[PDB]
Amino acid sequence: MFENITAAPADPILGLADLFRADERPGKINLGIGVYKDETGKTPVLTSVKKAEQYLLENETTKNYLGIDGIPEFGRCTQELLFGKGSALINDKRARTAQTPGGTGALRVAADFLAKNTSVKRVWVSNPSWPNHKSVFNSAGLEVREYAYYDAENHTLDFDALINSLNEAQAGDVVLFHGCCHNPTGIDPTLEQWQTLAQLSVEKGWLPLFDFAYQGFARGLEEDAEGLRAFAAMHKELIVASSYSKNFGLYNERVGACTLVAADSETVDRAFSQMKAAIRANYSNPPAHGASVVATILSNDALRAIWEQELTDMRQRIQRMRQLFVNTLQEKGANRDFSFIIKQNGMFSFSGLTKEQVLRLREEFGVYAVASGRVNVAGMTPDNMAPLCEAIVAVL
Amino acid sequence: MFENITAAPADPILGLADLFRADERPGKINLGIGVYKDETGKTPVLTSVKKAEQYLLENETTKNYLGIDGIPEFGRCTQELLFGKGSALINDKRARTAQTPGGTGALRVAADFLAKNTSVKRVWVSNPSWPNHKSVFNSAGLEVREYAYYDAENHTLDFDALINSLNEAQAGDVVLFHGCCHNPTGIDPTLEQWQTLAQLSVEKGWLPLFDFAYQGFARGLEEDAEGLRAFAAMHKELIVASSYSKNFGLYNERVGACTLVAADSETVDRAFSQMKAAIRANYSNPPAHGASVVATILSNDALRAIWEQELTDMRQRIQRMRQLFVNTLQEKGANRDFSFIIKQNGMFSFSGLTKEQVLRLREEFGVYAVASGRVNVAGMTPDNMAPLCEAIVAVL
Ligand SMILES: Cc1ncc(COP(=O)(O)O)c(CN[C@H](CCC(=O)O)C(=O)O)c1O
Ligand SMILES: Cc1ncc(COP(=O)(O)O)c(CN[C@H](CCC(=O)O)C(=O)O)c1O
Repeated sequence: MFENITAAPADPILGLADLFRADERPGKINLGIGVYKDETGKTPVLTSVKKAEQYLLENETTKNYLGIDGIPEFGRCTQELLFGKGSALINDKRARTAQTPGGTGALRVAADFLAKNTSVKRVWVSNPSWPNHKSVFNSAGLEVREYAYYDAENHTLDFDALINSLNEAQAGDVVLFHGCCHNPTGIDPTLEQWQTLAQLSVEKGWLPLFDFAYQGFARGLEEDAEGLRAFAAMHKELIVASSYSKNFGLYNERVGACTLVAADSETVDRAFSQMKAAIRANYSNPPAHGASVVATILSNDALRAIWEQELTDMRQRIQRMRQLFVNTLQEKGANRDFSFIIKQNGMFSFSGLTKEQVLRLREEFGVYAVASGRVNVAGMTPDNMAPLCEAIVAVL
Repeated sequence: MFENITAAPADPILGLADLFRADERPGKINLGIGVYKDETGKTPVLTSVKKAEQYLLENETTKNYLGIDGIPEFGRCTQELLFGKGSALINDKRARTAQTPGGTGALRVAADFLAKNTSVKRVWVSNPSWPNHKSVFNSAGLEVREYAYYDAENHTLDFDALINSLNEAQAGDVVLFHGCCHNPTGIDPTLEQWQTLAQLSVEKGWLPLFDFAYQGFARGLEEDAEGLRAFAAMHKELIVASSYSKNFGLYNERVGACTLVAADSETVDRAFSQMKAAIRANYSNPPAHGASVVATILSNDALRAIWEQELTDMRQRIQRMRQLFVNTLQEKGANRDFSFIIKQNGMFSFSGLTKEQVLRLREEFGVYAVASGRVNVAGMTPDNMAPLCEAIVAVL
């Protein structure tokens, strides 16, 4: 039976880590997967996290199953982070949050939930976008359409093309938005643009689905949440899939949340029971460790102050690297203007390189980037910056 | 869009956990969820586990993404436990193992893998079986069919009704088998019977899918895999979904594995690539903590030895309770013979109690059991034995 199975190609992002760990030429540089690295080129576990893990080691007395929707405090803390402490959505209890296995896990339960319990037939995702978005929704039988987003000429948001592109998005259709730090462009809407979209969304009757994987990597925790909060203030229903993989450096512990919002408590509770059913038929209940760490940190003011500082330091080093990247490109002889990089938010930067050039950097200079030209700025250091820029320049 | 979603019914097993936690009675007894309890009625963290966690805390340097199929050593360690160190399967590199979030997650990926890449349309599950089996398969789009298995009149396995039932299973169909400690009956086939079903399996042309969540709870690690091993020696292809929730007391860390077996190394690798695709579109990659604990214990002879001792102690305590349960029932004046209970394997026991009786135990006596009459013997202790048996006799 397994003979008739056709091999699947490598993941355009995770496949990368395999090739990288394979070639043996010295000096190779990895700018693929979206993981943070400090100035030494390592992805350390945060201090606040190590602290929380010791607390857990000392006070944990059982690994007994969590409820299908996870740790109660985890759910509460994520809603405050998303909508704000005094938020009306919370006070009126219009939101229920399920702890999931990473941001990916949250998108999948949201997809299963929609496919099996609603009349949703189509999901609109930005072009370009995180590659796995289409795979997740397709796995639930949902048709995925794309809408315009990036102005490849001006290196800005093509807002007119975006609006025009979504003209055919029907009422009942789901529209996917990146909370902040758009992957892979690094270009997010302004608050005014978010407000325009929120209004457009209600009038057309779209079901907004927010992918929030980098809260705090643009400007700050609250600031990065402005777009989402502009929608939540005007929408009856909406879904937000968030991830703690990045802002807590907990990649492999798989910590995420799928937050469901309905018109009133009675409706959200009813629909949430169906979401739990979807979870039960998938992985049953969520892994405790990562989520426990997070709930511990967000609940203790001492740890919370620590973590916030560590997050601030990560954001800052990334921005510092962005300026260093542009300066060194010039220094090494690039005639093309890369100033636009300084305007992009988050870990990534859409370089502009072509699939041909990205392939040259890899096989010829041992520099790894994703085939779409996306390069991970969080992976650049004062030590590989020069070799890196010299490679890019040689391929331009 | 969420206005007309009908509420879902509570899970027949996880739902009870909520009712129990809420129950105000101070004398309430929990025999519902399949969770182990020690002599004091607690679900402790194994000492082997606690030590492994201590190591991880002081030696883990990064939380970097853990590869789609998880920790390599983990995969290798689960293959030896399932097939034996010097297995031809392992030597001929015919097996590929993916670390998954629990046994349930392993079952879901297998289902997604089959529905998306093969011609498989129906899965055969024993009647009775774990209630969530049907839910996992229906969710992936597969239809679920039941085969006879239990002789309620003799509290024994109906080998003739079983084989007479699977006659309707066409070629290309999947048949679900419980490695050992069948849930909820506790009655497993003898090696002889395993030999038969195996040969019958290859002949009728079925794809065997084993659910292995209790390895070590029937007789021992090696002994409980006999049935599986008999199948592996004859089949070209097979799927095994295992769990470490129970034998490592790591329920909430979600530690399981999905193992694919094919005719040769070329075929399995090609097939495994699609399984990784199914995983990538579900939760992307597995949670490291739980899996890391198992890997470090199974890899360290000293820890390994401690763990096996603890597992032996859990198994024997359950057997002791099994015997005590039957002796106490008579002592309390049971109007029947529960001698068959001594012949059951694992954590459970199919009491024979009716749904009405089970409801009565909960409401009037605060004793919680599954509505199917399944009782968790591992949840019984020298302290709650008397109150418990008095409750059952009162409903008899
Ligand atoms: C927009 C976006 N959504 C969801 C996720 C999923 O997060 P989690 O790992 O919690 O499930 C990522 C991770 N960004 C990827 C990391 C590697 C990958 O999974 O491809 C990246 O853009 O490199 C992401 O950028
Ligand atoms: C046959 C069987 N398969 C799969 C599982 C899944 O285990 P994991 O938690 O690794 O995904 C269990 C757990 N036995 C259940 C535990 C509670 C539940 O999930 O219903 C039980 O029968 O009580 C099981 O008995």
